[PDB]
Amino acid sequence: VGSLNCIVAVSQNMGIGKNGDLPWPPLRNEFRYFQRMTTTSSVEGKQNLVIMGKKTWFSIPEKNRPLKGRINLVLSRELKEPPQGAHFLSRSLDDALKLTEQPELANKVDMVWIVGGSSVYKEAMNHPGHLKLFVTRIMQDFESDTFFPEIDLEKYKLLPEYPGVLSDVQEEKGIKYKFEVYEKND
Ligand SMILES: NC(=O)C1=CN([C@@H]2O[C@H](COP(=O)(O)OP(=O)(O)OC[C@H]3O[C@@H](n4cnc5c(N)ncnc54)[C@H](OP(=O)(O)O)[C@@H]3O)[C@@H](O)[C@H]2O)C=CC1
Ligand SMILES: CCc1nc(N)nc(N)c1C#CCc1cccc(-c2cncnc2)c1
Ligand SMILES: [Cl-]
Ligand SMILES: [Cl-]
Ligand SMILES: [Cl-]
Ligand SMILES: [Cl-]
Ligand SMILES: [Cl-]
Ligand SMILES: [Mg+2]
Ligand SMILES: [Mg+2]
Ligand SMILES: [Mg+2]
Repeated sequence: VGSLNCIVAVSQNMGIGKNGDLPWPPLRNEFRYFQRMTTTSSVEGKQNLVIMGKKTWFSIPEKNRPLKGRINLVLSRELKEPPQGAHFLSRSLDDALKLTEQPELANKVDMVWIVGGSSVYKEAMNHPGHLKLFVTRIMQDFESDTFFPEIDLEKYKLLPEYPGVLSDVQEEKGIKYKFEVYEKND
């Protein structure tokens, strides 16, 4: 693996979570964007790998676990085996990436997508090498108990436009949001 992707939706006050769910009501097209980005693989015969924290895993409805069309990996320092339905378990992002180089996963994984939560994003965003951050800016404040840290512009640059990503402000259920893409190379 020579690149990593993070994907997140964040409120104006840096919120990503509230009481084990999203702080905002469901945005259907925003979710489909999340599906499309994480699921779409450019290589026939391979699937993308999604990496998530334990709480995020259990935030997904049982009937939708594991995430279809993707290899589901859960991070935990406490679990000794993957939770029911999950394909893999690792104690760290580095361990997870290494696992991709093992016989089981060799030639099976295309892109790697980190889908939260907070601590998973923090580790991933400091990981060396090329990294893209797909950040949906929900353009209003929402009550939250889980947050996304401000992006270090010393490392990351906001890309002005991007292929496959809409640039204009979007609106669903009266809520305005915008798709952003950040990138670092080192
Ligand atoms: N808006 C968005 O884009 C998203 C929102 N969310 C929301 O956020 C909330 C959940 O996120 P959050 O509270 O941050 O919880 P997490 O999903 O990050 O789960 C935390 C647990 O995951 C394990 N873990 C996390 N980071 C690491 C790491 N770096 N290395 C090894 N293990 C790790 C640890 O498990 P252990 O205790 O077993 O060691 C930790 O206790 C939910 O409400 C969810 O809806 C989540 C993803 C995206
Ligand atoms: C709409 C959620 C979203 N948008 C973007 N741009 N990035 C994200 N990381 C997220 C998110 C989230 C939480 C999450 C993570 C993984 C799976 C799911 C999920 C929730 N409900 C049904 N299927 C999957 C929910
Ligand atoms: Cl759509
Ligand atoms: Cl999905
Ligand atoms: Cl390819
Ligand atoms: Cl428009
Ligand atoms: Cl609307
Ligand atoms: Mg733009
Ligand atoms: Mg606009
Ligand atoms: Mg548009």
